[PDB]
Order: sequence, then C-alpha cells, then structure tokens
Amino acid sequence: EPLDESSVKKMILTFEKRSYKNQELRIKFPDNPEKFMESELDLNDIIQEMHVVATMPDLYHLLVELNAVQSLLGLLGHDNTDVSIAVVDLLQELTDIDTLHESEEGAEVLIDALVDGQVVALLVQNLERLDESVKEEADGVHNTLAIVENMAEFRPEMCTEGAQQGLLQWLLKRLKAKMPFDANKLYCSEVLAILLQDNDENRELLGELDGIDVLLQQLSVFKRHNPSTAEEQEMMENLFDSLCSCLMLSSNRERFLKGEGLQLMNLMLREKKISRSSALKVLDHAMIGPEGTDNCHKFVDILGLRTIFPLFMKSPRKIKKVGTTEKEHEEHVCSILASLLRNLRGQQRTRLLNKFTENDSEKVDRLMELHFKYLGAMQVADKKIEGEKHDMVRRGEIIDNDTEEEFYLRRLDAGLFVLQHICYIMAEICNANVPQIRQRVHQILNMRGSSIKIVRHIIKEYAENIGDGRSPEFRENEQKRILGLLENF
Amino acid sequence: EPLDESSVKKMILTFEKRSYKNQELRIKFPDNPEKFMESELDLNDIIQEMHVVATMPDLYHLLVELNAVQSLLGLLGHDNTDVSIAVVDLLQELTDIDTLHESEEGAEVLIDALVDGQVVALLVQNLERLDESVKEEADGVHNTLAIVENMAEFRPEMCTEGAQQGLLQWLLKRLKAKMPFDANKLYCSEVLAILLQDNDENRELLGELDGIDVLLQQLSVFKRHNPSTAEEQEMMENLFDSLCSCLMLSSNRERFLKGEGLQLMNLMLREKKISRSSALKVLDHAMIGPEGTDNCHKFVDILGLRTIFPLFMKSPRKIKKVGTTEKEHEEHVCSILASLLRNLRGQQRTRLLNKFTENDSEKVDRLMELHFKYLGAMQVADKKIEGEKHDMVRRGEIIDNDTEEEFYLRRLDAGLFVLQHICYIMAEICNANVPQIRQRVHQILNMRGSSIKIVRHIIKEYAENIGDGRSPEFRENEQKRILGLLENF
Repeated sequence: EPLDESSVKKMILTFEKRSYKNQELRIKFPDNPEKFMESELDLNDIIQEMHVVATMPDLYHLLVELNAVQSLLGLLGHDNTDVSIAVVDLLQELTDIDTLHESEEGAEVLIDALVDGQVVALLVQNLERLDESVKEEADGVHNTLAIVENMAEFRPEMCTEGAQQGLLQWLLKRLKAKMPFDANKLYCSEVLAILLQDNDENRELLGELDGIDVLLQQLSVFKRHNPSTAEEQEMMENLFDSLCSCLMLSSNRERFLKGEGLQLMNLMLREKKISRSSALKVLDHAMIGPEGTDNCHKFVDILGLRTIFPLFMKSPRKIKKVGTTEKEHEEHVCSILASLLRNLRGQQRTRLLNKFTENDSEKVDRLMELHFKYLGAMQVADKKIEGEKHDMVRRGEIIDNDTEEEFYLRRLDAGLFVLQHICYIMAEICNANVPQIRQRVHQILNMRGSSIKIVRHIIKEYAENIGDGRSPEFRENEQKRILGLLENF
Repeated sequence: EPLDESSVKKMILTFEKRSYKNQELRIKFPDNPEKFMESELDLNDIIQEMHVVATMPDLYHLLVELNAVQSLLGLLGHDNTDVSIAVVDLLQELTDIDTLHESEEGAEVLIDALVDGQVVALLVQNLERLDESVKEEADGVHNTLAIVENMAEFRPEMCTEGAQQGLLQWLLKRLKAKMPFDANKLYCSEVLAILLQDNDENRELLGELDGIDVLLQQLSVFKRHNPSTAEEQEMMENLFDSLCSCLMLSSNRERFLKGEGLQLMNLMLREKKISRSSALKVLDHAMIGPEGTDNCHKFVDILGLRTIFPLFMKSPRKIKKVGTTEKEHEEHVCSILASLLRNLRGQQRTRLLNKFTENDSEKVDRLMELHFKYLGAMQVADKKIEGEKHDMVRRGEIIDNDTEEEFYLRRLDAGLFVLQHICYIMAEICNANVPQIRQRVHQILNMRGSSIKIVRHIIKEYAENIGDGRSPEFRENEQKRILGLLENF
C-alpha cells in the first residue's frame, strides 16, 4: 500500500546520492577493466523503486524543483544502455499515468521540465545508440515512442520542437529499414502520424527529407495485394493517415507529383481491394484547392476519369468489414470532382465536361439523385436542431459557441460537406455554356419541389466559410469567384 | 599554476560536491526565509576558480566525460541569476580560448558536449530571465552573445540548431526594443549577421517572424541622417549585412517588397550620404535572378531608373573615408542592370531600353568605356597567372584546386564579376532589335582591337558557372538562354 507524504523526498535524495556515488566510481576505475557496474546496479534498482512514484497521487512538483528530472536525462546519456533503458522505461510510466486529470499540476510542471530539458533530442540520441534488437534494446525503443505518444497526446503544442530534434529523421530511417516488420515499426507510424497530425512545420520537414517518397514506397508494396496480418493493415492505414496529412501542406503537392503518386493511388483503385478506400482519400487530398492544379491535370492525363466516374455512378459494398462506407466514399468522390471542376482548364477540362454530357448526361441524372438524397437528410437534421434551439429557450439554456459546434457535427454527420460539393459541382457545370446540362439540372429541380434558391443558400454557406482559413485575400478572392457562378446559374 | 596535471580533475570533483551540497541545502531550508546564501557563494567561487581551466593546456576531455558540462547547464537554470551569470561568464572564457587551435581535440570534445546539451536553448532561457539591466545582468547578456560568436565562429554548422532554439527570436526582440542603444544592441546585430551569414534555414526563419520588417524600420531611422557615433554606424552596417543575407533567400524577396524596401533603399540613394553605399548593395540583392522579377518591376515603377543610371554614368568618390569605392561600387550598379535586363518584360522593359538610346546612346558609350577598363585589368591579371602556371611546372608544383581558388580571387579582384555583367548587359542590349545600340557596340569594338569573340569567351564563362547553383534544371535551362543571346549578337 502506498501512502507517503514526501517519502518520495527520501527517494529523490537517495537517487541523487546514488547517482553521485556512481559518477565518482566512474571516475575512479574508469579504464577498460571494470569495477563500476556493481555501483550501476545499485543505482538503477533505485530508479526502479522510484518507478512507483507515478502511482502516488502525483505531487510531481517535487521531481522538477529538486532536479530529479534534470539528473535523469544525463542518465539518458550514460555508457551502459541498461541505465538508459531503465530511465526511458521509468519515464514511460510517469507519463502514461499523468493523463489522468489528477495532478495536472505536477504534469504541467513535470511536462514543462522535460520539454525545457530537450527530452526528445536526448531521447533520440539514446535511440540512436540502441542498435541491434536486443529484446531489451527493442523494448527500449518502444518505450521511447511511448513517451512521445503520451507527451504528444497531453500537450500537443510540444510536437514541433520534437520534430526539429531529429525524431522525424529517425522515424523515417526506421520505416525505410529493410528489417522484417514487427510491432516497433508499427508503432513508429502511429507516432509519425501523431507528429504530423495537425502540424504544418512537421509537414514542411517530412517533405524536405524525401519523406513522401518513403511513404509512397512503403505503401507501394501493398499495391497489388492486402496486408498479410490485420496488424500490418493497421500500419498501412497509419502510412496513409500520415501521407494525407502531408498533402494538406501545399508544397508536398509538388513532391507528391514527382513521386508517381497518382499512378499508385490510381493503380490501388483499379485493383479494387482493400487499400482502395484509402487511396481515394489521398487522391482527393492531392487535388483539393489551387496547389492541386498540376495534379488535377496529371490525373486526367492518366485516364483518371475512367477510374473516378464509375465510383461516382455506383458505390459499394453494403458493406465491407473494414469500414469506408456510404457518405464517406461519396464525399471523397464528389470533393475530387469539385476540385477538378474548379481547377481544370484547357484540354483536360473539356474531357471532364464531356463525361457530364454522356449517355444523355446520365451523370447529371446521378448528381441530382445524390443531391436530393443528401438534402432530405440535411433538411430533417436541421428540423431537429431548430427544435432544440426553441427547447433551449424555454429551458433558458443559451446557445453559445460550444452548442453551435455540437450542432455543426450533426450537419456534417448528415453529409453537409458532400451536399455543398454537389451543389458547387452542379453550379460549376451550369456555367460551362452547355445547354443540355443546365436544362436538365433545372428540368429535374422543378420535377419536383426543389427551388434553385434552396441551392443558392447552400452555396452562400459553402462560400462564407469557404477557405478556412487561407489568406483573407485568398479567402475573399475565392468567395467572390464562387458567388460569381451564382449569377449565370 | 605553471604546471598542472589533472589537478583540474580535483577541481571538477570539488565542483560536483559543491553543486551537490547546494542542491540538498536548497531542499533543506527552501521556504521564503533564506539560509542557503552562504552555500551558493562557496560553490560559485569554485566555479570561478575553474575559470582558470581554460588557460591550462586543454584536456577538455576531462570536463565532458566527468559531467562538468552537463551539471553546468542546470546551474544555468538556477533561481539566483548570480550563479547563472557566473556560468555564462565561465563559459565565455572557455569558448574564447577555444578560438585558439591547440585543443582541436579539446574543443572538439567540449563543443560537441555543448551542442548535444542544447546549450543555446538553456542559454536563451537564461537570457529571457535576465531583463532589467543590472550592470551584471547586462554583462551577462553580452557574454551570452559572446558564447554564440565563439561557438558559431568555430563550428559554424552549429547555427541552425541555435536559431531553432529561439535565440534568433530573442535577438529580433532586442533590436526592436525601444530602449536607447548601447553596446549590447550593437552586439546583437553582429550575432544576427553571423546567424544568417551562409545559412538558408535561418533566413527562412528570420523572414517567417516579420523580421525583414524589423530590419527595415531599424534602418529607416538612419534614412535621412547619419549615425551619431561611429559605433552605431558599425551597427547600421551590421543591419544591412543581415538584410542582404536574407535577400539571398528567395522567399524573403516578396516580404522585402511588402516592406517599402525599394522605396526606402531608393530614398537612401536620393539623399546621398552615408548609407547610400549599402542601400545600393541591397537593391542589387533584391533584384538578382528570377525571384527578383517583381522587385525589378516595382523598381522601375518608382522611377528607380532616374536613380540608377546617373550612378551608372558617373561614380564617386575618389574617395570616401568609409570605403565603397571603385570596382566595389561599380559591380553593384551593373549587376542591377544585368538583373533588370534579364528580368524586365513589358512596359518597364521598354523604358530601360530607351535609357540606352538616349543622348545618342551615351549610355552605350559609357558601357564600352567600362568594358575596356575592366578587360585591360583582366588581361593583365590573366598574363600574370599564365606565367605563374608555367613557373609552377619548372618548380614541379602541381596546379590543384587550392591553387585555382587563389587564381580565381585574383580575377575577381581585377573585376571579373563586373566584367561579366557588362558583357551580359552589352549582349542583352544587342538582342533587342534596336539597330543603334548594336551598331555602336560594334562600331566601338572595331575601334579598336577587341574582337566580338573575345566577349563571347566571357559569356561562355559567365554561362558555364552561371547560377552556381539553383538546380541542374534551372542551371541548364538558364545556361541555354544566356548562350541563345550569343547567336543574334
């Protein structure tokens, strides 16, 4: 049973004295013959006892102010890895626990100490030192990643400093490594993902290291045939999540292209199991917005229109065990088109438009089948929200920002994003000067019920939020464009 | 003191027991009443004795393996600044001696230790803490800068890591600070320059922090009137060196343009004393190569042609005490034209060309005056080398790369760069289909001696080296262009 108030103070003092004793025995007998280690074994056992400090109702403030933390890092830079491994292992169990809202006060103080101590850089050096997949050595790398999962997860803002430290560079090394592929390699890609998850610096950085090439090659192997294990799948799927996150950064767009990025995602689509679902999520990303413009053309030049529209006309599977389903697939296809439409110009733009005047514009037919599907949902979803708003008056609950988020998620759940893109697409086709499509769009909207103005309201919403947020100059410049379509339509 | 063997080892051991007794007296009576004061002093005096470790024939290996270094950094993070200031101060002396050769091994061991220890980040944190201009507090910042001078100076590869640490951001803060401006401010700008000196990452970074806006406004104060002191001048001149180093990075170009950077440099040139000389070195930098292209138009749109061509036709000062003179001044004007001619297109390109068909092309006249001037020098310079080459056979000294560097610099000294830019300019004008200029250029080259082919040999040299080097695509695409001129010429 643990119930100690500053008993841990004794624990620290003991740790510090023990470490102190080792340093001077490290100086006394250093030359190649060895008497020191016995000294080492006594001190690491003290760290192991200290391990249980995390379990204690965390008054971590002790650890930092009293310099436990600082000392612990030089341990990370010690000659025998055993004491490094002990420190990392120790360091995992003090960060897994912290997540509990309790002692946010030591966590904040403990976490702060670690980032100022440049924990990742030291950790990375240690990682560098570990080499040979000694089962302890292997476990040590794992626990090193663990730290970063838990640190990252706790204070995410901390990520960028870590990337600079060369963690990213080390991660990319491990993934390229030709060694067979068990859990440690997996866990890299969980961390890689996390590293990039919402962070544009780490995307600038990954890209600057030929890292998109890495990702593509690591995905390339699974191009014709699925993951042998459902553990390796979870990794492939991590490799995507990281590749997509990189695409969101504009400069990776070029680098995606130089790598035969489209060729691959295309191939994965043509050979339709099982990484199909995800490759369509990359494609969409690689074309979205202006920076996508080269890729939008590149896509068409490689018969990307043969690949995509079939998926536009009919979606599967109802249902696959690994879940992509429904609106998820549609949103991806429809976003892909909305990109092509807004971006394409010249010869490839004309090919796109034919595809909309084909089999008597069967694809306009489709678009409208989709339109009404999603509209009905959005309508019904909006009614619910209208009620809750009234209900919120009577209660006297006040609609604030966090109520409006809750409300947003319901509209997205109803396929608001795909509804916008299929209005946008609808509208982009009607300003092409092909009377066929414009007539049909309309012919269908009278038949029945729906106003063309119901659609305009949906564009005006897509447009307001629009690019959120690129430069206002680009925000207000694009928003002009989009509303321009609305006149001729 | 004259002879000391590993006494320094005794010195380290005492330092460590000194830090240790203190940490535990920092834990004993921690609370607001103070009796550790006796303790802090004794350990700090010991650190001070170590100050004399530098003097000793350096076996700095003792300091790193025995963990002197590591411990010192926590001292840097201690609650009384006086112990921090002692640590910086000691560090400065150690690094300064390092400026000397003898401990290549020692520096090599010690420096590594410091950069692994993320010293700048710790140092920056310490700098943040010291705010108040206690003379000791002030002195500490200075010696903190000195570390970076000596560190940077020795192992220059170190800089990018340092910038990341946020030293750059602090420097930018100090420069913008509205306090009057003695030595520490001057020092900052010596360090800034060093930080950017040959390092593209720190230029991406400086720019990323609205830093070019800083620089420009700090230069804007001296726009109409000279620096009061000759110490402040040194700082203005530092502010330029940094601004120019940033401009070598292409992204900074747009940012410079968002700053009224042409307007200001242009003004400084209209009000001809004393920062004129450097303002002309900035313009040149802001226009060189494709990335300049917007600035090249902007320049013409603000009458930059009225400013520059006068300086083209006649130059000063024969000579100013602060020397820009002669070839130095000329290279810059001609580099600026070479840029405008390559870059300008449309309406502004025509104005430029008129300026060359003006007073019977007095400006072509001029160009050829310059041509022959610099050719004479080069010719003479080349003969010398030719001899030196033959003499290097009879000796049996083998011209190698360092001999060819030495040779190169003699050509630059004779004004190779300005010769190239006037041969390019001369050639760029002759492919504009104005028979006047072409005829004259030729009429002057017959009269006398010089072959048009002598010039071609100079383009082929300017072209081979060309952009050295942006990307072998850009390099070979440009080198194509430049030699394209050579046909119709």
